[PDB]
Amino acid sequence: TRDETSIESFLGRSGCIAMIEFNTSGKGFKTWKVSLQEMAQIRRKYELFTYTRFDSEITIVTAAAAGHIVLQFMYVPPGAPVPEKRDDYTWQSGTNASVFWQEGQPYPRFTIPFMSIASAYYMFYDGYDGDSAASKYGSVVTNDMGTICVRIVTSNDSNIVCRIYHKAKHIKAWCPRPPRAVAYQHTHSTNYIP
Amino acid sequence: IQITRGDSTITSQDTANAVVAYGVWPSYLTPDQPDTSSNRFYTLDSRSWTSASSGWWWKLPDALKNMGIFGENMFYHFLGRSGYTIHVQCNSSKFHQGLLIVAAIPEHQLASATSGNVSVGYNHTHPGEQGREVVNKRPSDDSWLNFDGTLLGNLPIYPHQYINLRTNNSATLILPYVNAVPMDSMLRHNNWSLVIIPICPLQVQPGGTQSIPITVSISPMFSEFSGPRS
Amino acid sequence: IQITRGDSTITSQDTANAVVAYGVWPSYLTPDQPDTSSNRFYTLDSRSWTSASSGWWWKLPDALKNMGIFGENMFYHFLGRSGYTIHVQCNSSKFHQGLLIVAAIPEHQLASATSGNVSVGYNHTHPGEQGREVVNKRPSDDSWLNFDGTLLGNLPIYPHQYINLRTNNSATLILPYVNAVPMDSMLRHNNWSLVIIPICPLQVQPGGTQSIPITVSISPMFSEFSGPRS
Amino acid sequence: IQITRGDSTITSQDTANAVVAYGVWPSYLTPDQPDTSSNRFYTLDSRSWTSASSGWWWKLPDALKNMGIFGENMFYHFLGRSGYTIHVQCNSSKFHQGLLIVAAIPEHQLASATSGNVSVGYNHTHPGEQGREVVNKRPSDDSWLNFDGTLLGNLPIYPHQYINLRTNNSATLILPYVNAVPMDSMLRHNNWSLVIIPICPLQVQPGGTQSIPITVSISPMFSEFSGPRS
Amino acid sequence: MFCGSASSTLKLLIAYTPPGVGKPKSRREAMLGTHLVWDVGLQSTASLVVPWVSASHFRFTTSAGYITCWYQTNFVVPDSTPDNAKMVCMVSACKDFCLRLARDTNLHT
Repeated sequence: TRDETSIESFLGRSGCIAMIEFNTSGKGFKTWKVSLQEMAQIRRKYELFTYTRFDSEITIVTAAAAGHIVLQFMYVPPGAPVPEKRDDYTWQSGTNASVFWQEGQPYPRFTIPFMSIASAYYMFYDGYDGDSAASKYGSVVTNDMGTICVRIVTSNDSNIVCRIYHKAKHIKAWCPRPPRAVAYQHTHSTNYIP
Repeated sequence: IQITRGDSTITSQDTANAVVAYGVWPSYLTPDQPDTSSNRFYTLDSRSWTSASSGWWWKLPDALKNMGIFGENMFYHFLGRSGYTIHVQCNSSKFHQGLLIVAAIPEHQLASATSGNVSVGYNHTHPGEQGREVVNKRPSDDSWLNFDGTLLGNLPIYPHQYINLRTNNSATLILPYVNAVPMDSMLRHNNWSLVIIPICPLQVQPGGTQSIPITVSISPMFSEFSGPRS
Repeated sequence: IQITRGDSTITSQDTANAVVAYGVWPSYLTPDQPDTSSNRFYTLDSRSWTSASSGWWWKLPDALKNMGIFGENMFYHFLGRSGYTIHVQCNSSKFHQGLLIVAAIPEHQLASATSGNVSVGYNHTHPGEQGREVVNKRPSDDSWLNFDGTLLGNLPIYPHQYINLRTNNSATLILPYVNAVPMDSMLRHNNWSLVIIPICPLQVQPGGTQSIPITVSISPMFSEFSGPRS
Repeated sequence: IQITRGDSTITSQDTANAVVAYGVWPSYLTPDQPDTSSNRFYTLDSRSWTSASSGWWWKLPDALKNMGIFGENMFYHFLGRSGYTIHVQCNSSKFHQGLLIVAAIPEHQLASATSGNVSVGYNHTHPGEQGREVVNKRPSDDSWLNFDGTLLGNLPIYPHQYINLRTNNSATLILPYVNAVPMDSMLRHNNWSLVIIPICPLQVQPGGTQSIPITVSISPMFSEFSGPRS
Repeated sequence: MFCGSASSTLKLLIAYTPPGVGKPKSRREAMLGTHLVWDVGLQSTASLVVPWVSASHFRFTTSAGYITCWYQTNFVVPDSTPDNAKMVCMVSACKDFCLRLARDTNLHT
């Protein structure tokens, strides 16, 4: 009994953390910097803790509307260069992880390791990127988790939507915190005023 | 009784009743150290608690950056690490009444007093030994929202003690070093915030002393530094 | 070979050939201590020895009053005590020639350059790390009278070594603490004077380097202080 | 607790914390005695301590000359001898404050209040059980000069205790017989003076009791007499 | 020794400053030195032992440093209590104390 209140049960359930959409007719690619802060319901559960550490399993559910479409999904790890164009050199780099997926095949899945240079992710961070009045404060300073990039490989009028399902695995969590009592206004910020 | 650390001495009988944060005693970093010249009690200027007070906070190590050998070690090394003993004393008569929560919050990332995505500014998050007494880049005044959008009734999830003026005039928190890295910049980042909030406001009848002093004494514990420079 | 003390390192093969003043090794005071953070080598700015040079002197501890932890300990304590290692190096070609006496004088009470009962002034007897290069309260210029009315040929009665440029480029003096009291004011009183005097003046032919550097490195040894203040 | 001597009883918990003058317990004279009928506690009329009080003194055995069997023995024998227990009690609230020194002075030879070689008169030096409350043959009023030309801050060289009203309401002095002869005239000569002086004057707010009682209880100890007459 | 009422409470900072350092100008400067934070409510008496600190084994009878006292808190009392009190300071030798080379002089006439 009480395994359903284990941290693996509470934080380790798959959820749609991002919603990549793009069109084709540059243009035919999209990118998303990976964070758990986008969706309030996911964010609130992770923010019950000060630090968390997990590997993460990505599953990408794709729907498309105008032969079968071919997509490249690319994971760019922290501090590596992110694509600027649909056929940039970054898509060919053997240091990025790519999965090529073709329509009607089972949805693509991969696990990213815990990538951070610190031993856990900071859900909160009481410090700065530097000394300046312009310097960032809070959990945006730490926690580059990488970027998910999508392009169509096929030659040509179509709309593509990719739901990024994420499951945290082998989860550890430290220093419990009061639950968020008021609405989230912005990503990584503790600000609450409407 | 008497507590002595370095050339500093403080008096309190309650010292054995300390809360050890997360049940972990402070310690030196394991293989996977200036001692008592650094590890003194530094006693801050006493706060005036009144019926109007909203509470106070300090950031650590920031509150000690001007404090003797430990404050110099924060500038003369690239990275540092310490635990703390925080001793809070609140001397009063039998005719005063009031309740403080004394809490230590790890990574107390403050919300702003404003509606935008605007961050709290460095001048506001680093108030030094004076702390902030609670009343566009300034932090929240909402002590009832823990200055971070969370309810004050839930603040006891953090390492804490109550000072109830009828029962006890003091609280002691023992804080281990808490971070996701072994050592860190002591000047860019605060591991802990000390928060003192009156749950039940001070009451006393006229002719009693209308302000009671809250005295905060902080000792570094197991302090470690690396990258020394002259 | 290499000699290392604290975070300071100097290179010289001659180090085993040191003169221990009066045959007494420096030591901590007996029952009838900051170690290597204080006890570094401090290397002074090199003197230019030329055919015109009359000699140089420094007073100890005065020459170290601005030097790191040891210099701070001289202001932050009422009384102090130390020995010294003095290492003097004098790099030259096989075609240069000259003879220095390097001597340490205990209680080198200077004579004035004047005929009255007038004392030498504090500004003149405390020249700091620069020392005095020899040319109404100023000291004597007579290096041939040891600046004190005694002959230079008799200077070898003090702890000394020769630097003869054909034979050896260096001298080392190990000085115990010498005083009639266990500890003393480091700022009002100098236990030792380092004196460097050319007996045979520098000669070299034109197209050789006309100035040769004399480099003085001083390490405190067994330094002790009492009456600490912030 | 309760202390009983003869048919007299007094109440105080502090009795084990007595000062024994010069570390010598009172005793009967050695080969080189009426007991408990003489050796009662005699309780004097209580003094009114106020913010205006300069202090009080009594002479021993003189203060007991009218006191029962001991007082009769001083007239009905030529020579006598005794020690004393002096118990001083000073009942007060938690809201009163003040400091007494209670001291016993051997041979307290009083100065006069006058400039000549004139002695203090017998009527003034023998005030009996009433003592003197401090305001041409009358004694000094200068309690700050111990009535004898010596400073009050140095009065602790004598057998003494403090009564600090926050800490203790009582003092006990055990006095041996002190004289340069084995036995002496009890009526011509006083071995001891009890002196009670407020160092910190009494303070209390209006509506508190403005006078606090100082109650002095004296018991003879090991009393001895010789040359009996009817 | 603190001589306020049993209802009176206060913290004092008692600081020792070594010879040659110079007397503290503030409670913060005194706190950075050798000191006791004394709660007079809890303890009616405090003590400080100043050990011997000079270059010679003796010094003449005509610095040794300063003792200074500072408010750490305001003076706290309930109603019907004096809003002031007195403190008494005392000195004595320890068992190591020694005097040498007797002299007679007009310091008393």
